[PDB]
Amino acid sequence: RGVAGALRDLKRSVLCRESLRGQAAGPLVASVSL
Amino acid sequence: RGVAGALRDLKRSVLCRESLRGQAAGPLVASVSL
Amino acid sequence: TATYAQALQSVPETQVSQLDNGLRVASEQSSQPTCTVGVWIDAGSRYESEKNNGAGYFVEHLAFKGTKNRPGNALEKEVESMGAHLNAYSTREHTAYYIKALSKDLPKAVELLADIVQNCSLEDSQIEKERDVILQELQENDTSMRDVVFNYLHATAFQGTPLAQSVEGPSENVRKLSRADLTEYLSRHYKAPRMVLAAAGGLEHRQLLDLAQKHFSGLSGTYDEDAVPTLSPCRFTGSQICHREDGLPLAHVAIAVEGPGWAHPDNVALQVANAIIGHYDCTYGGGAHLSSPLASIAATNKLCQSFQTFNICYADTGLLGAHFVCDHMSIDDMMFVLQGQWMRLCTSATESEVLRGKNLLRNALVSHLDGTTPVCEDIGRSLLTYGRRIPLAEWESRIAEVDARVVREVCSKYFYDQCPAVAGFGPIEQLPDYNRIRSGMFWLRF
Amino acid sequence: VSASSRWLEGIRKWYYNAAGFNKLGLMRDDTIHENDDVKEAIRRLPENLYNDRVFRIKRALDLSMRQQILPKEQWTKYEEDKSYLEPYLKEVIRERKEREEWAKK
Amino acid sequence: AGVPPHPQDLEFTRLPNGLVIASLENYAPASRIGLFIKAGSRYENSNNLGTSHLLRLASSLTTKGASSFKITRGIEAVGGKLSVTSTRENMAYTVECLRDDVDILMEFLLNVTTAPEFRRWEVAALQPQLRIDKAVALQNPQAHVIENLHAAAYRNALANSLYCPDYRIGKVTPVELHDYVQNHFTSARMALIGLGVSHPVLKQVAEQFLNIRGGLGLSGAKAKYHGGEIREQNGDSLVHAALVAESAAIGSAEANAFSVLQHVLGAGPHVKRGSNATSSLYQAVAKGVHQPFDVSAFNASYSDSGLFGFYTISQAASAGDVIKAAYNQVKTIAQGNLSNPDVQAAKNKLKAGYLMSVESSEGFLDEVGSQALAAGSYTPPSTVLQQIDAVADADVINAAKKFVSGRKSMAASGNLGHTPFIDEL
Amino acid sequence: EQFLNIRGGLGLSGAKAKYHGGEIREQNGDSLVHAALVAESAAIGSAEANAFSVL
Ligand SMILES: CCCCCC(=O)OC[C@H](COP(=O)([O-])OCCN)OC(=O)CCCCC
Repeated sequence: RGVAGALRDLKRSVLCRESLRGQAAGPLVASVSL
Repeated sequence: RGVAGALRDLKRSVLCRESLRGQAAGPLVASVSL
Repeated sequence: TATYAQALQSVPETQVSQLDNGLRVASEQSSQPTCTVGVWIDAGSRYESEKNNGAGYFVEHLAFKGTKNRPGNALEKEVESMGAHLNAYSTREHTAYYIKALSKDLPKAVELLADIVQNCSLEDSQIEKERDVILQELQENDTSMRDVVFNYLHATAFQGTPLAQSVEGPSENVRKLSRADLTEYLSRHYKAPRMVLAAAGGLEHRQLLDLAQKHFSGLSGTYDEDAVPTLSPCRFTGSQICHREDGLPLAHVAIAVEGPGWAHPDNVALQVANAIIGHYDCTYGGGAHLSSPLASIAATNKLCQSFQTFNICYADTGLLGAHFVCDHMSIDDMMFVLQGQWMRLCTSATESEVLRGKNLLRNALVSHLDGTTPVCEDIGRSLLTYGRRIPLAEWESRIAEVDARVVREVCSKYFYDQCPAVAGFGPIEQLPDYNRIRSGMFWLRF
Repeated sequence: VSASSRWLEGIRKWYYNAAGFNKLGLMRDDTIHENDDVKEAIRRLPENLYNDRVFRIKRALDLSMRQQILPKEQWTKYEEDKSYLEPYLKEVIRERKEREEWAKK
Repeated sequence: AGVPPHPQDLEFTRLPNGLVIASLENYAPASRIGLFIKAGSRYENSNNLGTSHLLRLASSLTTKGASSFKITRGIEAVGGKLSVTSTRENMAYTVECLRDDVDILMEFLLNVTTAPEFRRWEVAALQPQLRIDKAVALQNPQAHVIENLHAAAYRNALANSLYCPDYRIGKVTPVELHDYVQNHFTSARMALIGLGVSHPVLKQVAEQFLNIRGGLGLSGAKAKYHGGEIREQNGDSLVHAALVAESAAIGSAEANAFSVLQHVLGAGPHVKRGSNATSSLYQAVAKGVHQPFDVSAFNASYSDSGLFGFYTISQAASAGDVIKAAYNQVKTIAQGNLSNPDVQAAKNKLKAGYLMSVESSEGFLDEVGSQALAAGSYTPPSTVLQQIDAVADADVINAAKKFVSGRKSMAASGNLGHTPFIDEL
Repeated sequence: EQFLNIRGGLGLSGAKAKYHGGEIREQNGDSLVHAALVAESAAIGSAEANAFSVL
């Protein structure tokens, strides 16, 4: 499955401060497979 | 008819140097009508 | 030079020990410099009643917020300062708290898990803080159609039983849950015979069992009172729940039959059959040439954005089926092709595709147990469900036993002419009527 | 290479001129019957060969309406008949044969 | 007793043509083989943008040794996997299967990487997948912010996006794909990495098939940092913003200083729903901001440059307060306010995280492959921890100083009515 | 006087335009490069505006 990594259909909402932690980036990587 | 003025369907091609003169801008204006 | 069969023998045996208070202590040693350690508790929403539903999910919000010996920030600062990671989760049957840390930090890691599981503060000022936080999370989960449609599936499939309850609980119970409700939940369920201390990575089983005696000895075990919990069976109900909402751009559908449960040997053959049907996403590269006829047809005719099979296991029961998401005019075609593959495997499965399903499962099993945290989970969860660690060589024996006859018999036992539990959400005007869905569970030609 | 292979080629040129699709300006691959393999091969033709095929079929259908033919100067010469579609059709068939061989296992 | 076997050592070999083979026999039931290539998006130019994206999507098209049908059915038959991972510098073709089927998937891997035909009709049918792939990626607001962050920082060669520009979808030709493979998929730009495979067979495969002589040498097209800012007014609920300065190329000692500075400031949490006490950036913003937000140090190190800074998520009205608070928190470290216990806890998070990131075969193979192209060597973990310990407190401070005084690059998306420009910081 | 006597809901705004400078670049598939290079000159009606018009 396609992947986008950065941390080192309506998807969803992230409202509170607890669910926001970890969302800020930390270099993109694009993976593709079968 | 709608108008866009700046000089003071595939549209067409402008290739030669004679047809290019007047294309460079010289403040946009957007007009709309019935 | 080593063969695949020989590599299964090289995996170290999972050493298991048990304290005098019923706490099981299991480990799988390796040469890693890191490790994962945690406590798996046999608790979840299936044990909760309607009045205290969501209590376990509430405790998860409070487990890392302070202890008697480490109040407030003290726990986080110790974990963070040694570069470790602390996590937890809760299903309908299992609760888990585990740490990822260096191998040298094993004694401190176990010490923290003991202080967490036993000496949770549960400050009233903190409970009110987490009250609003869980409520926001409930609003967040409503936007995930996948989480919604699977809660609906449990709600309708196990209607009238504890398994219908969601883990988070209803919005009214999170608002009226008192501190006494939570302490009652902890003393009742967080008991040493119902917990498993699992570890995986670079560590000898001796120092884990010593640390188990050192920190978890002070825990009432092997006889609490005449208050023993016992999971009764949970009735499965063929039923349908349809949340019509034409404002959402894609429909979500989850359909399933009743599965046997954790300990049944039929789960291996069922997973082989599900692997044949497999799963699809619009980002896959294969498309039309994929082996699975459902995936090939779904990609060629663009019947969906994704689908996935599943075999969800609970004690003596489970949900076996598939979930997909598609445009509002593809719900019928997608249901037709899906059911046609259940019937095709029930009646006329062939030998080659069954070998593919066995090979997909072998690769899935070994790829998943790669890392200290997956293996630590497999240890903890297995000791609660299976009462033992099933070695990889045994899974290979049960997989190699499956052939086309096993799939036809096993699939017919659970699929053919059975009432499914259907859950729908989104623009589902074209979702077939339940009778038409029920008629798709048999073939008149057979 | 020998006098006998020129007689097999001689009757092939006879049958070619007897088939008479060269009288309408067509080529041999313009006349092929469109099955699924042939439809895929036509789909894979480059833009120039597709547009050339379309006009020759269009011109031949226009002649067939009038019950006319082209002047002899404009007939398709047997030596110049380009098998523009055979390499594409051979590959489409080869792929199908592979799919049909995997389906046997 | 229950103890594991004696773990083997990693074998490593450089061939005279520049190719690098590295293997480890871990006696696992599965095998994993990766071909790492210096062919990432940085080697595109303004005439063939997006060619490496479409190439990343074309791994199951027809090759000279295996049709598209055979590759899909052949790999799925053994339950295997074929993946293509791309960064701005590398493309990594990875293959996974049970160790009894290594030969089959090796043959597919070589065909995909060394004999693609890029058939005109197959490529045309694949063009719309660029739109689907890019759309799935760009629904994370982080993806477009970091695309624009690199577009703003560099004049060339890292401004290039990981995803194909919209105007190029459908315009990438089979000639451009052939030229991209001939130019970049060469011996001196490649590394063949393997797990659960012996070193002789990889070295044998490397000498039989991976001896492609350079069509384009190791390019001296150095990334030129320029700085600037790209702002995207949209209808997202939250403002994403990244503020960055040029830091250091990977492998240098100055890079390790920025990695320690990343963990002094805070980069990702350690506790589920934790207040993040040891993150000085998070605590600094939480002082003057009581709304929901997130903040994290950003560290991106490349072959010839680097970007260090921080990334913020906040309400649209708090965007300036969050950014200025975070930026001021970096200044106090550049002014010298940095204890020794603070640096040691950062080294523990860094050293621990590095070891954890190579527990799995997936993370170990990616590390060995990246080291082979970046360094031409394999540095074991104990040497990596040694290099982390050699970072001095003054090195962490001077890295903060380089950020504060450096020409900035900024990317932001959201309602930007209260998001400052660079000169307003 | 009969119809256009609408009293101010918002006064003559003092939200002055703030020149900042910068650059926006659009890589596309046009055949020719269009480019405009500009600096802050003068507000209309001032004598300095007439100088730029002559320039
Ligand atoms: C000579 C015998 C012909 C048999 C055809 C037949 O019975 O049609 C199918 C349905 C019931 O099957 P289903 O609709 O559940 O489909 C099952 C899908 N697996 O039966 C009816 O109710 C239809 C009424 C026919 C009136 C003439």
